[PDB]
Amino acid sequence: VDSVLDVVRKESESCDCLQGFQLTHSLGGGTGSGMGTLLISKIREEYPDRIMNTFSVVPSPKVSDTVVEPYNATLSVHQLVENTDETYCIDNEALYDICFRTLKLTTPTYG
Amino acid sequence: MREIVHIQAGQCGNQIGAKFWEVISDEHGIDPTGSYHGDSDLQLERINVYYNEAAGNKYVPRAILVDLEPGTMDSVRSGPFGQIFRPDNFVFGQSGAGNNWAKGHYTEGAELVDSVLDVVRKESESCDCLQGFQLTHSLGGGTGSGMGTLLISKIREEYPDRIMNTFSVVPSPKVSDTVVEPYNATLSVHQLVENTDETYCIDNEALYDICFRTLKLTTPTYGDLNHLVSATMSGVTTCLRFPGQLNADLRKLAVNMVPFPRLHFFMPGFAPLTSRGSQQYRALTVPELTQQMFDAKNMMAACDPRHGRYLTVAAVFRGRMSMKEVDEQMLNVQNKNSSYFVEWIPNNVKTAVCDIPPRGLKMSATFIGNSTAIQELFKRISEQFTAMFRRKAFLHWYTGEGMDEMEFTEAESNMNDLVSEYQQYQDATADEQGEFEEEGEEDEA
Amino acid sequence: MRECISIHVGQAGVQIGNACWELYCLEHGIQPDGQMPSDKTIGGGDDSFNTFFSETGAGKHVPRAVFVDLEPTVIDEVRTGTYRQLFHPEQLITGKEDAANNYARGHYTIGKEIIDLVLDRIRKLADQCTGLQGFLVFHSFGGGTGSGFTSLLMERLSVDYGKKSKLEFSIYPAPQVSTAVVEPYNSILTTHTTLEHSDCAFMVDNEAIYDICRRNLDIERPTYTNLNRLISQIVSSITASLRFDGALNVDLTEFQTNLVPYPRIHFPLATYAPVISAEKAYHEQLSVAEITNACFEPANQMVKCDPRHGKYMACCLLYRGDVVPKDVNAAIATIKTKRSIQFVDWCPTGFKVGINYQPPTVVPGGDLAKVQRAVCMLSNTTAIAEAWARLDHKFDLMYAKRAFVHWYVGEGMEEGEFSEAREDMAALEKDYEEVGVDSVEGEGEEEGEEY
Ligand SMILES: Nc1nc2c(ncn2[C@@H]2O[C@H](COP(=O)(O)OP(=O)(O)OP(=O)(O)O)[C@@H](O)[C@H]2O)c(=O)[nH]1
Ligand SMILES: Nc1nc2c(ncn2[C@@H]2O[C@H](COP(=O)(O)OP(=O)(O)O)[C@@H](O)[C@H]2O)c(=O)[nH]1
Ligand SMILES: Nc1nc2c(ncn2[C@@H]2O[C@H](COP(=O)(O)OP(=O)(O)O)[C@@H](O)[C@H]2O)c(=O)[nH]1
Ligand SMILES: [Mg+2]
Repeated sequence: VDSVLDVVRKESESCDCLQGFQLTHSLGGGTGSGMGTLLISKIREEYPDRIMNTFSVVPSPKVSDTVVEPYNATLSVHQLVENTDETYCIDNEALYDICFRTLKLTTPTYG
Repeated sequence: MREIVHIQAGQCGNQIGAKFWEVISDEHGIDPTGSYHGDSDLQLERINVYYNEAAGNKYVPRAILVDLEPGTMDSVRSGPFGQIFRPDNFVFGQSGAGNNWAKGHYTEGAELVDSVLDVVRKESESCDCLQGFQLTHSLGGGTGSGMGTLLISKIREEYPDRIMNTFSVVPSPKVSDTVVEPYNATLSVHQLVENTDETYCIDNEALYDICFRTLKLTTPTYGDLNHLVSATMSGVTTCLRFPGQLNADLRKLAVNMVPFPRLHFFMPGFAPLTSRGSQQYRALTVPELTQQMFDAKNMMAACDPRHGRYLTVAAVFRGRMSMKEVDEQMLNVQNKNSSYFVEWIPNNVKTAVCDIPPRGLKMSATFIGNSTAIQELFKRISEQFTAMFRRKAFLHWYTGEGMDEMEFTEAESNMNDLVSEYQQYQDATADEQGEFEEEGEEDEA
Repeated sequence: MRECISIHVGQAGVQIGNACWELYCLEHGIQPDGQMPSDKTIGGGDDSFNTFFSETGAGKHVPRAVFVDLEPTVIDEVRTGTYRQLFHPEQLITGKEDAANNYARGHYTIGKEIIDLVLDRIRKLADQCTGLQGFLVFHSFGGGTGSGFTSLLMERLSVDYGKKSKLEFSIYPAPQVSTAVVEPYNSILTTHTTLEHSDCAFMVDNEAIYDICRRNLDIERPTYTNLNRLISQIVSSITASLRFDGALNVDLTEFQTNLVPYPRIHFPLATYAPVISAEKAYHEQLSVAEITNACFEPANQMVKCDPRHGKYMACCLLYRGDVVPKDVNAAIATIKTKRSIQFVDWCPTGFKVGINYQPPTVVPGGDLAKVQRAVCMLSNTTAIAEAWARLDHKFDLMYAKRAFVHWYVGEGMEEGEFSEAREDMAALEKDYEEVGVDSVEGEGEEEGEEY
């Protein structure tokens, strides 16, 4: 994560007025969850008045893709709740149903 | 890559060896010239297991030939495959044991054994990857018996953890081939049992029955028998000498076959056995192999296994099997016959399956079984010994070769102990050694 | 990068490794003498499979494999077989005497004479992994070297490389079929030694795979070459995420993090599907639901206990080839909704799902089914506690009478070793019973009213 923070900095000295941070990641992931909440909680100490915003894959109600989802999600939400400004909850059980119902896609792919 | 040594002792121990070595020259491609002319690269790959590579496409066998008469030695060398046995690997006397087990063990065969041991050492220091020794012999004979045992007891002194395999003929059931059989066999046992890892109890009247019954020949001689047997000693060593779906080293069968340290006398068997006018008809299948090998009257041994229970059994196949059927026929024959099995040794089987069949034939299997029924033969020979010994019959001849009365009494006692044990393994239950108990009081003072 | 290293331990491990390492060449185009027959970037590129091979020369492949049994007869078959010119000649390793179907010969005598030659060649492979994941061992629990060397290798690896993924791949005891009189002892002296080491261990039985071949594939004659050439596809389906690209790929770590509630409860039982005869494959529909149904069918399991005798804790159900994440979600939601397909009361989340784009590919030399998609499943369940109960039965009849124990004594082994392994089985029996229970709370004793 320091080697990243250095690239994030090199990007931040490229921004004339740095708006802030968008993230895409997964809460049920390992790295998206754990190394992203590492990065979220470290940015905030370095970038105090900028916005830090997130588009998370979130666990779904019927199925699960990874067994440690509730641990990863709950360990995540602990950091996110006090080091971020927006949390867009994105859910594959809805994404799969919108693709099937509304777009009449018989076989919704991750594409 | 691993290497075997073999001992051909006495008349019988050597006559079987001469036909064993015929079978095992042919399996490795080798002409009676003592050179190869064979039919597979894989015959040569493991020609080392039996044979020494002598120069210029020359092989000699790892055979050492031991007697106190020169007679069969003249007949090996004027015999088929004679030229292959190197002269220094013949080591013999000119005076005999004269059937006397003790004149082998104490008098004459003892005066030869160190000069033997030289030939044994020459061979053992030249196969670095030495795995074990074999003997063929008579149990009831004076020579294969009386000398081959001290030789085994001095092999086991020099080669302490290597495998010791022993291919006995036994005494004859109803009438004797040699009168002193019950004393030769019983003296022999008290040398064997503390110095062998495997002992095989072949019955010549079972081979004579097998020949009239399954091969349906009225006139079987030693060549038919010495071939009928050699599939067991070929068999037991095939999964070492050729590749398989279960390869198996000699120790790999002993360590499955022997559950206790003296419980290593076996009933051998083989399939298939079929007459020349019916090989056209019986099916070449793994249920026919299995049910031919487990036929009570297919045993090459003095005993009916329906009289005992099987402690352990190995089964070596040869040829190209479904492994599913090898397993499914072991599963079936143990489900059909569970009451002939020691029930606190659940699943009594060891399989090995070599890909390489007997010559010019589709398939075979080799049985090595550990029934308790073997106690009937050592019962006989102890009750027989008792009837010679409580009278001093023949006993002058052996005490005449210096044996003390304690030597025959320790032997008989030793045999009797083996027999008493075999009863204690037979039909036994999974019992845990408790005794009758009763309730106390609750009226405390 | 993402390197794995396989060790093929004893006759079964070796016989399996010959099946596996036909297919690990064949998936990439790599020939039986390591050659890449056509290479779009000689000295780089894709070549996504440096995870399974180290490159030499002008783009010749050397595999990341090891072979060991103390029998020349089974290793020389590698050095004289169809693939002799693929492997590395100091990676076809022998010993001077084979292990007789026994433990102690491995662990205290003759395996203990070869372990430091093996650990050294493993150190040279390992140093050439820039991203070493860890190692897999392939064995039988019933094997001689299988029991005696795995144990002594994983006593060495787990403190040589430590946090690196420690895996086993094991032939697991048949219910009614047997090979050897001495299998119960070989199994139980290895669980004692080695269950303290593997992070996950993956399980199959020959009695089930014989069933698969006789039923599903409709083969009359399963040779071990017929059997093991199924198993190839199990590790090909586990290892795909490291060999090809996709949509939701699974490293060798994640099976551990997901299959294992507790670090004694890491023995999940495999199955793989679809499996059909060359008649059946033309009348089946073979959609993701219908595969996933056949994947939970009790007959279809690659360890022969019915999972219905148990309860499911966790599971991993990876998909390969023509597969769709919504279609998969649909089959998971279906097996989940059939609660009759039974999980533990406490289970919040029981699943691990994956998507790899490369299909299933078979071997030359059969009437075989070239399917477009497959699943590879591992089940964690109390149903293994039925076959522990069988090892509890087999052991105690032999060990009380002290049958065979002198063969283990005489090649370096304590009596207390057997006793303390069966002690561990007395624990394991209960380690699996304290899970199958429902999460309800309370303690002690009462006989009166509160109300
Ligand atoms: N699936 C399968 N199991 C096998 C195969 N070969 C043998 N087995 C099994 O593995 C075990 C036999 O291996 P062993 O003969 O003990 O081989 P080992 O481990 O090298 O022991 P030693 O050879 O005595 O060193 C039994 O439990 C068998 O059921 C094979 O290729 N496929
Ligand atoms: N919606 C969406 N989710 C995905 C995609 N690929 C993976 N995921 C999800 O993300 C999780 C996978 O975690 P992963 O990214 O492998 O862990 P990480 O690499 O350790 O951060 C599971 O919930 C998957 O369903 C994708 O392209 N789109
Ligand atoms: N099976 C078989 N038995 C034979 C053969 N020749 C002799 N025997 C038997 O061996 C016993 C004779 O013992 P022998 O070997 O002569 O005694 P030794 O030479 O003093 O040890 C008798 O039971 C004979 O029937 C043979 O080649 N084949
Ligand atoms: Mg071995």
